[PDB]
Amino acid sequence: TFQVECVESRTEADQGQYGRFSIEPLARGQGTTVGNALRRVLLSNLEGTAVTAVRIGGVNHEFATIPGVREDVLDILLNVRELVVHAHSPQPQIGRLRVVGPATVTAADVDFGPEVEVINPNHYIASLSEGATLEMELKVEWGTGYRAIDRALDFLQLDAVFMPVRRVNYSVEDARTAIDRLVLEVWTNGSLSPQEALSQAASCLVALFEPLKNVS
Amino acid sequence: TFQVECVESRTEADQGQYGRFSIEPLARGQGTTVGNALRRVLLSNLEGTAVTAVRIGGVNHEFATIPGVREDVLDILLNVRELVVHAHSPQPQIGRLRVVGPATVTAADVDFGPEVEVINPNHYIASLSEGATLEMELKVEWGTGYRAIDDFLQLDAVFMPVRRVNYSVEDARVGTAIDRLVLEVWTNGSLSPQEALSQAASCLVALFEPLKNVS
Amino acid sequence: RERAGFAVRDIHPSHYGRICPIETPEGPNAGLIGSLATHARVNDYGFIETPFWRVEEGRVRKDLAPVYMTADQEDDLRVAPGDVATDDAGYILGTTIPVRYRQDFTTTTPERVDYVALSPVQIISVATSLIPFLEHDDANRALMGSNMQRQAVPLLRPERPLVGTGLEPQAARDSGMVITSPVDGTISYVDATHIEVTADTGEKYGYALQKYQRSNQDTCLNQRPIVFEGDRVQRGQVIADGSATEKGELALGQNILVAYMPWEGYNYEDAILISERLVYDDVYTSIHIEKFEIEARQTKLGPEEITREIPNVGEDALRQLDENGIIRVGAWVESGDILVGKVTPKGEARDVRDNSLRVPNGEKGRVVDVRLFTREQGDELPPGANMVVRVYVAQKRKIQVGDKMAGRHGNKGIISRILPCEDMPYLPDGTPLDIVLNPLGVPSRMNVGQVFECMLGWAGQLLDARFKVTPFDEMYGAEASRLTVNAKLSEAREQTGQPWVFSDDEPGKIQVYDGRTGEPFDRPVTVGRAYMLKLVHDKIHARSTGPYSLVTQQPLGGKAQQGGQRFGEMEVWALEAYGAAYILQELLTVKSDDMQGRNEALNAIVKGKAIPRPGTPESFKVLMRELQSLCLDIAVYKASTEDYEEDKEVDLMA
Amino acid sequence: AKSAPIFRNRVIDKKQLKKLIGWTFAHYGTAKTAVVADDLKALGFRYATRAGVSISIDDLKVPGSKAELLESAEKRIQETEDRYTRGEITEVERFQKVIDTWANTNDELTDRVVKNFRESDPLNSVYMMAFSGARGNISQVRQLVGMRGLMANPQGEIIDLPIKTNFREGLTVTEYIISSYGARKGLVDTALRTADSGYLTRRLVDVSQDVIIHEVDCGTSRGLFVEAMTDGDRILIPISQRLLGRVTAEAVLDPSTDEVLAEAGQDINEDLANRIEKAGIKKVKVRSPLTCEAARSVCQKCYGWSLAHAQMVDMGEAVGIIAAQSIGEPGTQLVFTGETARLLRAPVAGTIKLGKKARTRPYRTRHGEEALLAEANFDLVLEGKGRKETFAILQGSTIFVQDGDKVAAEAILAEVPVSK
Amino acid sequence: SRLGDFIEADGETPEDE
Amino acid sequence: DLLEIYYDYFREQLGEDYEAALESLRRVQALLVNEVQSVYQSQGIDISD
Amino acid sequence: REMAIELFQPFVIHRLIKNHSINNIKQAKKLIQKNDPLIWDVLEEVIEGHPVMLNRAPTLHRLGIQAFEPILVEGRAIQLHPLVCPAFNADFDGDQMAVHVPLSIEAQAEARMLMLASGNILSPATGQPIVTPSQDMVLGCYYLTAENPGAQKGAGRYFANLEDAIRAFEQGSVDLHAWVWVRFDGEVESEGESDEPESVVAADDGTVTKTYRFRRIRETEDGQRLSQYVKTTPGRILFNNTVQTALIH
Amino acid sequence: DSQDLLFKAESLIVNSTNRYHVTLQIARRAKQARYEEMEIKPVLRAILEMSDELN
Amino acid sequence: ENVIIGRLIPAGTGFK
Ligand SMILES: [Mg+2]
Ligand SMILES: [Zn+2]
Repeated sequence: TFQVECVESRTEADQGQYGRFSIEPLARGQGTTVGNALRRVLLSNLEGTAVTAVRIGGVNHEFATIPGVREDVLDILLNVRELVVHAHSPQPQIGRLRVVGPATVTAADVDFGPEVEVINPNHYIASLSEGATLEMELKVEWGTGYRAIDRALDFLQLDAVFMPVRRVNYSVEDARTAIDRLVLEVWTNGSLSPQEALSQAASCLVALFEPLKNVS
Repeated sequence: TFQVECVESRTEADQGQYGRFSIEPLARGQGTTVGNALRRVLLSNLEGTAVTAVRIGGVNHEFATIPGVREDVLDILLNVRELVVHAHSPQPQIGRLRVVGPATVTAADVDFGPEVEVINPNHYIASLSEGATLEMELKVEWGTGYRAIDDFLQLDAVFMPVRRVNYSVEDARVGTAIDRLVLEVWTNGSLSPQEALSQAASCLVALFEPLKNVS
Repeated sequence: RERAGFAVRDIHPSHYGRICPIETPEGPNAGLIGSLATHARVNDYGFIETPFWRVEEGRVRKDLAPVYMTADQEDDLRVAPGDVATDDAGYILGTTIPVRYRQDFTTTTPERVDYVALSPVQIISVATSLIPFLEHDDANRALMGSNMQRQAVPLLRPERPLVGTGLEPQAARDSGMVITSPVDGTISYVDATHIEVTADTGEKYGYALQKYQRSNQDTCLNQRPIVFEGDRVQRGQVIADGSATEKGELALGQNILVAYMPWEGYNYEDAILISERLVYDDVYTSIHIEKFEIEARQTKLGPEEITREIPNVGEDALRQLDENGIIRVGAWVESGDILVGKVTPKGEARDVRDNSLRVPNGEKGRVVDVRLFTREQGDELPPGANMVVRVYVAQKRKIQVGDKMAGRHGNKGIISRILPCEDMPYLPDGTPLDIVLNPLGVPSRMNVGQVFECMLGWAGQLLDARFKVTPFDEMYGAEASRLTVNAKLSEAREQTGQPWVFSDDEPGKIQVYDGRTGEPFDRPVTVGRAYMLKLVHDKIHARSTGPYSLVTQQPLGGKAQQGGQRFGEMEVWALEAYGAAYILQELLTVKSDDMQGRNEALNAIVKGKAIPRPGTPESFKVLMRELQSLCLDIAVYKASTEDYEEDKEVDLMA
Repeated sequence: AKSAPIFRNRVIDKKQLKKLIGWTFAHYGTAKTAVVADDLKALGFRYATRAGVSISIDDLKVPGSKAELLESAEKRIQETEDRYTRGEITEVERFQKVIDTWANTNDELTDRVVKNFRESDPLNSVYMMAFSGARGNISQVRQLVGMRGLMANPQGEIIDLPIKTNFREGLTVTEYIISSYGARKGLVDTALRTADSGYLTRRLVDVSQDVIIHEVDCGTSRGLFVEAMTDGDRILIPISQRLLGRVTAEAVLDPSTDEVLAEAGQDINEDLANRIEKAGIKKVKVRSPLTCEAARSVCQKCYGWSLAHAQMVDMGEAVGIIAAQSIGEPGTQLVFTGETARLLRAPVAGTIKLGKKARTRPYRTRHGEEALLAEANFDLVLEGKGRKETFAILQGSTIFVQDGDKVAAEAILAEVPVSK
Repeated sequence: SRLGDFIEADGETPEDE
Repeated sequence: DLLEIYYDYFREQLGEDYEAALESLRRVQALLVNEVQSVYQSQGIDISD
Repeated sequence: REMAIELFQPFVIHRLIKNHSINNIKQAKKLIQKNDPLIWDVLEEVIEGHPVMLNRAPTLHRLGIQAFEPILVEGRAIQLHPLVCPAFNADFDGDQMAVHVPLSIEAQAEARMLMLASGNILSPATGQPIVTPSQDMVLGCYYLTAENPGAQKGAGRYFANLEDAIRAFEQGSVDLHAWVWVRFDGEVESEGESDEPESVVAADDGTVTKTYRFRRIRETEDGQRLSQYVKTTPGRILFNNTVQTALIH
Repeated sequence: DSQDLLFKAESLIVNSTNRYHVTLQIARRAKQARYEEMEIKPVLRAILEMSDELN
Repeated sequence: ENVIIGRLIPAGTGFK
């Protein structure tokens, strides 16, 4: 009955995406139910892609340093862990990076396959001085939410964060019988568009409430 | 991928049904999502029938008395606002009561049409003494949710088939963080708690379906 | 401690500006250990002095140099506090001025004031000078906050406060962990372990940075560079920073979104409810390095050898040893994992015995350093030892249930729940909160300053600004803190464009929704940005059966040796008042020192039978032996049953 | 069971909850009391979260008359000090006057704070959480939105400079030092008090460790007389609270007729204690461990109830340990003439008709003023405009107004004391 | 705190019997 | 000395030692109990007697 | 779990030996050391019904040691019920507690029958209740049962019974602090009432409807009560209904 | 359930007139129970049995 | 003294 339309869509400097949707007409308080279910699913039950592991040539633990590299291993790990990627194949992938000499190593220097794509090729990773080589191999996997390390040789595990959606807001307005108009704003990290996170959240909710439709 | 199982079902004397359902395994946070959405839809967005207006022969206001009738107009109105009916047609119906003499006026004395079923056939309405005649006309409509008001006396009808909804979220951890939903539903008897649950799930699926294929 | 009494542990009117009246310990050391004030100094005789500006005809002479003065000197003068307000140039404003004359507080005309204190923070110490809005706090909570600021833990990525006090850049330059350029030139080499700066016209200066070292308290003493290669640098500019500093100044905690409201019982009685963002965003995570030691000694049977030929062990537990019996740098060690493998020559080949060093229960992390010291290498080994191996193990700890969190205003708490960010209350823009604190703890503890900082911190986040408020800031107006906070919040509201940021009906409160249901709470609540710290200390302990004491045969005490909990005499009284007799008797004998009943009880529990009756505990026999050794003929007797028999002395020691 | 609950149609503070828990225990048992307490805990936790109770800076409401009150007090102080400077009063009378002035200003400000809270915003979070008895007092709201008041030196002397700011307005450097004095004093008090409390509890335990219940009855007719604990006109502990769990050593009788209320050897419950209080017996003779003649202990009849169970003590109960613990547990829980006197101000304008009836001897009060000291209890007679005066003086009172004077609205008339 | 309270005793641990 | 005063008075007013001792002890006991209870209740603490 | 697996180790060993295929004590100990999944199931089925005594470091009175039933929780901190904090004088700002476990059958019986926390209701020193709700519970109850003239949406409506009023509030038809009328037959205690009926009206029959400040009682002429309507707040209705449900069940 | 055991416990504490004596009886009963059962937990079964015997 | 020696205390469940 209702018509869901996209009102505004932007793209921030870090290639994150914003989307505002108007949904109307709902029925006097169904706006709150729909909006809160969408917000909970968008913030909690969406699968994403994140860098789960990394091996930096020349080191074997997180509390080391590389000669000529401005950042310490733990800072490089904390920068790689926040690198946003979107995979197309449902398998882990390995991306390779090798930078030499005076350079500012960024996310553009990571070369995955043809399946994985870097959303922001301006993410800072490290600063290399003259004569210094940074060689890394990253492993990306699919998942949902925050995954803690469970403690395949010499790869430094990361506490992965598969959270493709970073902020959801909604407000129910009176669209006068009294009717409700839900306004839903989604901020994602750029892995997937706001419209595709709304679609995935709705699909999850429909699959969630389907078994209760006629079994009981 | 989960399994809903009705752990318990009851039919209280007042013909009000009760049910408890276990839904598991649910991911962390989905128990609260499902429970709250189901509770809101069950308690606010299910259709039902209730006495919307009533006309009594011999009175004209809520604070009035009827000779020979133990109760006054207000007590009868409160005893009729909780009368549970279930209509089979989308058309408003009119029932007629005309008990007389010494008698205990219950729900069975109301001469509703074939399309209206009184869930509790012995629901106290009034108590008539010797030489008393209670002439009553009740109107039944189709609505959703408790609806307060601003010839026929207007009433604050209770269209809710579902009386009470509670939910709790447990932890069904075997060995991640899995959740389990325990949902308790009390219904006035017009619907079984499994029919109320089915209708609530149908409403939720119909709400979330159009948000999937386009945006 | 037993001789110090009430008089000594108090504040004396001569401590003004020389000893802080706030910073002390709590407990047996209260009033017996103090802290020097901010401006106080000790002269060559040994007396504490404090500085003052001279006042001539009501004019404060800041052109002349501070006159320092001892406690006896400033008894005949009328000295004004450092919070008195003066107008242009130096004249003191007002008609009555508080002064101190002969260790008393009076008020005088501002033409009869002799000296004025240099600063409003001249009376407190450095830790107490770092509390913003201090004059809105009680003194007990100010003490708590100042003491707890020195138990904060350096975090993985430190961050400056938004409502700092102005002494943060000075409290970090004296610890000698921040590196500043003494030279007005350019930076030519930056590295994780080295910085080099070339003078504009001059020599090169080179600095080496400490990396993941260890302090006395197992925290980390890291040092990181701030500048980049080929950067213009001025003299006195921060070049590197310590483990608790951001850019020059102290940084002990983090700025997080806070709301003051009760949760569903999780805020009860100082408990703290936080969000899961503080775990996966690596807020309030720290590095702790521990040191383990193993000693190769020389027994009468023979020496001890460090090797991988450990008895009763399989090759699945010797993976990470370096073919010399010592673990390798960079290895992940879990509980019970062998660190150094050692064998002792026992006397009874199949003769070596295993006493290799292993990680204690509940400890894990990476091995970062394995230092070896032997007499051959020219090291001062202990008298009877032949090899000292030291292993350093580092780990990253995240905030978790049971940790202590604190603020600068004395508000401490223990985390009791960590909610997923879709269960925490959220703002009218969709942002979930980071921490929910109970407001029931604010008015009964009179630490109102925490409600000011939050609000100013909120403005600081919204205006991309950082505020330096100095304590006792009300010498400029009637209510300076409230007016500044309200003006800053209004300015943030106008600059941001969002009207929900600040409301005129409820200034510090905005609407907050429920993440579980999506319904707003009945009334708006106070939200802001709060600067919270994570405190040190490893306290969880449990025991079933372990080592026992030598004389009494009672369980040892201490976490590091599988120790038991003491059942003092107050607990015995509590059990006596309950009427309990079997719990008490089981505690006193079978579970402590009934040398034969312990094994019987354990065997009965393991086999599933009933626990047999106890006997006489060993401490009683020890006491009887000691009393006999004191020339006392004390003994235990069994009374005679019949008439013509003597009572028989019972032999306990059998 | 069988006792239907009453519909409490009123606000529910801590006292009401405690009363409900006590009633539930008395009528239903200890596991329904546990269930009720858990249900109330759940309900309170839920609706303290739905309420959104919070704390702000504007939630700390200071009355708008604080400035004028402080101005009036400071004007009085200036008059007092000008009198002192001119030699009209001595130094300890200036000190007494300024101390009494600031103590009366503090009491008035506290009253105004409470009235402002109860009148403008009765659902204020601070007022709601202090008045309901959840987390707060009145000496703490006073220091948050009122006035800190007069403090003391590290030696005990009252500093004549008061603290005229709250924690909302912010103290000065001088007021911070004066507050830190008492803060330290309290800290050191707690540190040094813990050892004394423990020592007292240990001594109590050893003095009375052998007091165990061994007998059922020693068969006596002795006991003491229990009466309410009163401070003269006022009572401090009612007789019903002092008569709970005791055993009567003689049959009590209502003082209006021959109706018996208890026989000899009968334990007293809450209902019987309330009935005795209601009927005004004022004295009840009960058995006691003080007067029981048993074998090196007390008996079950002389002891009475065990207060943790609301029943007669069991056999072999260590009541000495319980007594020692009960005395020792609150061990760690252990300004001048204000409202302990009463100023009498006449809100009328009329001539003075004192004459020479009462014994008025000239007197110099604790301040610098001169008045008339009276010891003969006499009813004041004054032409109070429309009608005369019915004011009653007390022995030792001090009257300021003499004959041939003109009293104005709310002018100071007398001072009555309430009971080197 | 004294040294004598940190030294274990010679014997067979109840567990090892 | 209050005990001694009471004992001396009662050993004459009554004349028997046993009852004089009982009465003196009773009065001193009442004084001690009342004083302790008053001290405790001054701070607002309640204990049974 | 970390504390429980060490405190109840002999019992876990016994149940592994008896109810499973574990042969000797050494095998059970190595299974516990390796943190087998079966270990936690055995521990969970061992500690149920096994009282455990909790004590706070300053034990000033006998309520400083109380028996509880363990529930395995994940973490390093002991979860304490908020209603026993005043008995222990414990707050959650760094306080620690000691846990002891009785061994013999007599000890467990004594802990359950004498020292159990659900049986320590009255203070042994004064007889007054000691498990009363405090702090946030008191604030929540006070807010629920208070009167708010500002928000009275749906005031004056009549309800059949307490459940009807609660359902109306749950939907949102009536505000929390609205002054409504509910048909409640029973003993009613209303502060600020008057024993004198405000208005007495005799209808065209032997029935008088006395209207008090918070009540409306219809009484037969020289007869008994026929109905009672209480004027109250849905929050007070919720509070009293919770108390009645707890007592009846 | 736990609540059921708590109600049965309270039921046995009353009508016994001596909490200590009835705790001793429960201990003895549970001991005999486990002894003649090794051939639910003893104390629990003991309390259930004693409650069901109080009619 | 039953506490020091290690016997059942003569109070409570150890009364007789
Ligand atoms: Mg504490
Ligand atoms: Zn006796």
